[PDB]
Amino acid sequence: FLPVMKLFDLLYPEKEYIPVPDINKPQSTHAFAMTCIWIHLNRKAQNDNSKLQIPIPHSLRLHHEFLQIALLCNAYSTNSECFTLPMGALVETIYGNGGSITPLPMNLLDSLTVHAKMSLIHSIATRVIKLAHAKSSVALAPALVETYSRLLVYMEIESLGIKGFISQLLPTVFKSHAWGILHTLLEMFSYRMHHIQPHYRVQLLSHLHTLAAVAQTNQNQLHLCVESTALRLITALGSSEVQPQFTRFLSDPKTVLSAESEELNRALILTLARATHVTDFFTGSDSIQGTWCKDILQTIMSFTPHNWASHTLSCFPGPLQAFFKQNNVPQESRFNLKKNVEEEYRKWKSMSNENDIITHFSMQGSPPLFLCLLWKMLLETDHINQIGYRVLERIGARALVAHVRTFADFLVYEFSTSAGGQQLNKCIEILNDMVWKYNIVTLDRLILCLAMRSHEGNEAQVCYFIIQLLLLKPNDFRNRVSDFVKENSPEHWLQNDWHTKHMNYHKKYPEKLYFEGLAEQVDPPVQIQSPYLPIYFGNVCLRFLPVFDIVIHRFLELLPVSKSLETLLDHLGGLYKFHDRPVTYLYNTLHYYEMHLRDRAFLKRKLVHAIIGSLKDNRPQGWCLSDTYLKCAMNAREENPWVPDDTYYCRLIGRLVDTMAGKSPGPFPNCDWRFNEFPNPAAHALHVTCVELMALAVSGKEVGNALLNVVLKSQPLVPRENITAWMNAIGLIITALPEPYWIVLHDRIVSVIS
Amino acid sequence: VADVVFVIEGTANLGPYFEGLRKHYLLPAIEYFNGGPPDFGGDYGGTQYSLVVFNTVDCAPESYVQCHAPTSSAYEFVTWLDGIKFMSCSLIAEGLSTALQLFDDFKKMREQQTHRVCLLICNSPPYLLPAVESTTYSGCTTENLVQQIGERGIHFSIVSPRKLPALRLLFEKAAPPALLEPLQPPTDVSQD
Repeated sequence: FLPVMKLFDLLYPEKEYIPVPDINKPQSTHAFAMTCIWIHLNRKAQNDNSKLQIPIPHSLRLHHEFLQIALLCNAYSTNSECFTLPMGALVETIYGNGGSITPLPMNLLDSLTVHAKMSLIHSIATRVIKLAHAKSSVALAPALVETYSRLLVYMEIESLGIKGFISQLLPTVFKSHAWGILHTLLEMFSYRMHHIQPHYRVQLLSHLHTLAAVAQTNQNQLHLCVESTALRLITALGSSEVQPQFTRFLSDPKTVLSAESEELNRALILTLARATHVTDFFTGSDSIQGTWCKDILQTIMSFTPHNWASHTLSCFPGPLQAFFKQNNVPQESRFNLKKNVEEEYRKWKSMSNENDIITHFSMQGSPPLFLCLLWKMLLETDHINQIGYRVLERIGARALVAHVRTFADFLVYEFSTSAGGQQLNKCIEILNDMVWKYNIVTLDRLILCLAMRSHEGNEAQVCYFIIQLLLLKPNDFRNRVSDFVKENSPEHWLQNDWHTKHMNYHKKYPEKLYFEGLAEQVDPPVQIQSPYLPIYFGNVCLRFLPVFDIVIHRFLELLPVSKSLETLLDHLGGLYKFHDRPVTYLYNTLHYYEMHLRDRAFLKRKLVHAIIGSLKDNRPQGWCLSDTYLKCAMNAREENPWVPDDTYYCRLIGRLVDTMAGKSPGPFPNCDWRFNEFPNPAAHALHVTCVELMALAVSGKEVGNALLNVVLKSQPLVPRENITAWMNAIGLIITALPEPYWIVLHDRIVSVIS
Repeated sequence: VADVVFVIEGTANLGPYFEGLRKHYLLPAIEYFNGGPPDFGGDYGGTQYSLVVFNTVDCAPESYVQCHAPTSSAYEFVTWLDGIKFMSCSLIAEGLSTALQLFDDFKKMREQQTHRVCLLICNSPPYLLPAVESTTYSGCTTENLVQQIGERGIHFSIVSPRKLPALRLLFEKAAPPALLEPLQPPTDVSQD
């Protein structure tokens, strides 16, 4: 650096005085960089014990001692002997003077953290390991971990270091409960960090799966966070990762991915089936490349979910598991149904006079044997009797999955008995009314439970209404989700009072989660069950998006669901402001429906405005032309928006090609190409191409003709000096459109020209 | 600060002897102003100086100056000291007048009033009729030295070689003592 420093001092300080004090309270690192590199060269010379330690600072002695302020916090601490006093430039917590036991909300990055990266690397590591040595002796006071969560570049450059740290912490499952590592980070890691390296995230998935399996987890009653994080991360990775990264998971699925997470496995295979469409990974061959999926099929048939038994298994290139049709055994051959009904009747009659015996009777759980009795209890005005509650919370920690499975099956079977409407009045008056307070399931596992049987062809005509009342079931708690709109969206990146905000929120409204709303004779408050609660139930959206996907893309035969989903989005708009991936969300909805979309498009003509309407619930100031298109497409949509589509095409391809030096990358992209899905402006091209005109018969042929008119015909706006870039952009677009669009193009080209 | 300048003229008089003179007086002194010969940082720090070595007028009908040394970063100076060619009277008056004019323009431009100091050594016996012929200055070698000494108390000392010619006596015409007192068999003192 000696000659580099010499040349820099020559070039930059090209004058005869000491000008430019350059206070620059907003940002002065660039200005004081000369002083910092001077100090660093002097420190290096002193460490080398030679070159007279670069003496005579007479030239810039003014800037050299400008330190004697947040802006003046130019930390040269990294060298040595500056970790006590100069570290105090950043205000730490107060431990000497005297849930919500932590003042001093977190600091913002752009202010000062934008530069100070080389110093703060593993300071908190010592703290977390010192805590992990003995135990979590006290409720964690440091909430500054929020800032630590907003640190991507550190692991991005020191992946080896964090990997070694994780490997050294791994024995904490034998050391102390493996508790002090997971709940500290997992929720912010899943919330504050959305984009991450695929190999890294799949290794983290494997590690969390292994930790969930071993050691013992039955004591972690709030482990639902782990499941939510796993399902939210596994959905955000299935775009273009499987085919390149197969070599990175050759053996990891072969060892452990199906220990206990059956629901997670089903969601994974659903995401896989969704991905397979893009881009023809299995369409070419039949079973040559099927070796990658045969092992997964074997692992899932080891527990055999997804047993449609070749009824509507159409969203696949070739259904291979379709051979195993006899594993369904639906409702136990329709005959054991009445037998288990009489069995649970007899068990209730015995339970009338076996209170001291039902404890030793409910050993092994027996999920599809006993839990069906729950319909009889709470029908007698909260007949809990607290006899089995403790035994349940003690034993069913794992079997709760099958328990709620059987419970959902039984309840849907009981409600299906309407069959015509003669019960609907009884439902409205008593049945749906009593189920409100206070259901313990809290809509956790109902998704796959419903998907297993309600989507079956057997009684779809009534399972439809079952689903319909299910989505309309929330009418007392949905108000909280409604008013929760102006709580996260106002403050999601510009944190100023989020700490106290969520503190007050999770303090005032809720009272408890594990106990019931009844106050017994003695009530010791002792509020301690609150380790970490930054988000109370906003997280449910990341799981609900797959639900809304599977309820539309899979359930589409009946149209009145359109009237339901529009109200659903009108109510969950504020909840939708966490991510936007419409490409995988809409592309798969046209895998084989183009020949018949007319039926679906008759309502999609409104669903397009519904989807873009829900998308309007976002204020980043990132769109200034789609709204103009909307304005030009608000009256008589069957006349106007065909012709000027060429104009929109030229505009969007100009925005694309101008990614380098023009003025288009101005007010459109901003703030800060970190979490708004910008690894590349690529997806911003395909953003609207599909949703443009799916309302009318525009797709199929007219779309392709319009896309090609800018080629064979000299468009007025098209300039003849940059054709190549424009053709490149058109290719970029068309590579991301459904099959028929880019299929008919070939035929049209070879049609008459040749 | 330590803004000192070095001027020599005995190149034509004694070439090989100049090498030993350097390695005995200037090269050790160069380490007093540098952390070690490498490069090194050099800029407008006040401590910069000049390097003036030329020849006599007899074998010079078309060339007298080829100097280029704004700062030299305290390295290029000692670098070209060794890498210099060589070649009665000495004509050192012209070099002395040019160095005087240079010191004057420095004091008039490089102010901060600045306690200017300088040292001059010349083994060749100097004698010439012309003095400057380039500026207001006009006179002789004796006039030049009494001007450089008496008019302004420019700190100057002369540590001549162990050999002594018939010039030291005449060089005592300056009211400020030449201060040849530092004559000791011990090695070159850093700063007496």
